[PDB]
Amino acid sequence: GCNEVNSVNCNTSWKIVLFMKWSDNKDDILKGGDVVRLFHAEQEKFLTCDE
Amino acid sequence: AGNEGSWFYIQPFYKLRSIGDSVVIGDKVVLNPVNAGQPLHASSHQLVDNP
Repeated sequence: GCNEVNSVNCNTSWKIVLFMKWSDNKDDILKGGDVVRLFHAEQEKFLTCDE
Repeated sequence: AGNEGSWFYIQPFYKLRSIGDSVVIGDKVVLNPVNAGQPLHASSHQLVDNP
């Protein structure tokens, strides 16, 4: 299933909720909605998984 | 005496935590002589008056 939405006559509900703020968005922070690379690891290493 | 050798080694290392910041409590690389002066003993070397 892979429809979409535009133009033609049809009523529809929408919208979202709690995602990002004026507070968090700038900057670095922990960009929770858009976190990047997995690693704890400081053993000269930044481990992250692979198959 | 507060003389030449004390003076400390410029004082961080490990990995966590680069020079140019505040360390409060942790564990650290301590003094060098200006005369070089680090690294340092851990030793297994003592005499009879004490264990």
